[PDB]
Amino acid sequence: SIDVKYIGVKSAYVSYDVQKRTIYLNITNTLNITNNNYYSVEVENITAQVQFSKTVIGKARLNNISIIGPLDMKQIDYTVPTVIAEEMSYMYDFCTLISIKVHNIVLMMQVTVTTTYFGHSEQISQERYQYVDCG
Amino acid sequence: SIDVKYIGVKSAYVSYDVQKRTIYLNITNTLNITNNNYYSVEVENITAQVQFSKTVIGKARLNNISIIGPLDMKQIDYTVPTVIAEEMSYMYDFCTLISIKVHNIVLMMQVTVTTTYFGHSEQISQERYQYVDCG
Amino acid sequence: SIDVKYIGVKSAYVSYDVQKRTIYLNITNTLNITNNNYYSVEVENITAQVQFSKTVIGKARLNNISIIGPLDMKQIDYTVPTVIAEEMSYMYDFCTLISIKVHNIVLMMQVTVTTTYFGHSEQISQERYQYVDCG
Repeated sequence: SIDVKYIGVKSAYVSYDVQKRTIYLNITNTLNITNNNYYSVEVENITAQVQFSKTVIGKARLNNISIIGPLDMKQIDYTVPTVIAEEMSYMYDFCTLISIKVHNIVLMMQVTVTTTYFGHSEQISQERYQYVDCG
Repeated sequence: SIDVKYIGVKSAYVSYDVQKRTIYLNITNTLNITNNNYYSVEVENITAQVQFSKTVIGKARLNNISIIGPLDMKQIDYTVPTVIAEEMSYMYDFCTLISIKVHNIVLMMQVTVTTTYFGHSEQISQERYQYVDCG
Repeated sequence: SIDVKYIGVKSAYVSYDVQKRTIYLNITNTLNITNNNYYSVEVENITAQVQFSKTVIGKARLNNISIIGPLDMKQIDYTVPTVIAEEMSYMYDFCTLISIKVHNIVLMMQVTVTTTYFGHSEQISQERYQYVDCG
């Protein structure tokens, strides 16, 4: 990939920015830019390409065959009991969180039992992330 | 891919931004841009391509075959009981969350038992994320 | 892909923005742009392409064959009982949330048992996300 950028606040090619309570006077700004970009990217020039798959079963005997793909989840248990018991008392809860299997971004590509692949595959993530903020 | 950007506030090619309580006076700004972009991208030039799949079964005997694709989820349990008991008492709850299997983004591509693929595949996420804010 | 941007507040090619309580006086701004973009993108030049799939079954004997595609979910259980008991007491709940299996964006593409694919596939997500905000 090319030119993948995370900029936290400000982006410019050229900047003349003036901020706070400043005096900016008699300034002469002159700019002459030549900025040309040429991209020949992810380009393919092929005579022949073959993705051949063949399965042959002769006079064979097959019994109890199990093929299982990735991410198989079996008998998973989450037990998260919350119990509050109070008498003659005071409870103050602020920003209290119980979080079970919380997901932000899930990117899945080519998750398979069998795969034949030719070419390009790409995953990009750019993120500003805050889970909890309080005061 | 090309030119994939996260910018937190401000984006320019040229910027002259004048912000707060400033004096900006007698300024001469002159600008002369040539900025040309040329893209030959994700381009393909091919004489032949073949995606061939063949299954032959002859005088075979087949019993108890299971083929199971990815992300099989079986007999999963979430148990999250919440109990409050009070007498002569005070509860103050502010911003209290119970969160089970919460998703933001799920992107799934070519999730299969079998795949034959030629060419380009792409996933992009760009994000400002905040789960909790309180005050 | 090309030029995929997330900008938090403002985007411009050339910007002369003046913000707050500022004096901007006698300013001379001159601009001369040439900015041409040329795109040859996802272009294909092919003489022959073949997607062949063949299944041949002769005098075979087949019994108990199961093919199961991805994301199979079986006997999943969610138990989230909430119980509040109060006498001579006070409950103040503000911004209290119980969230089970909540989804924002779910994108699924080419999710199948078997697939033969030629070309381009793409998923893009751009987002400002707040789950909870309160005060």
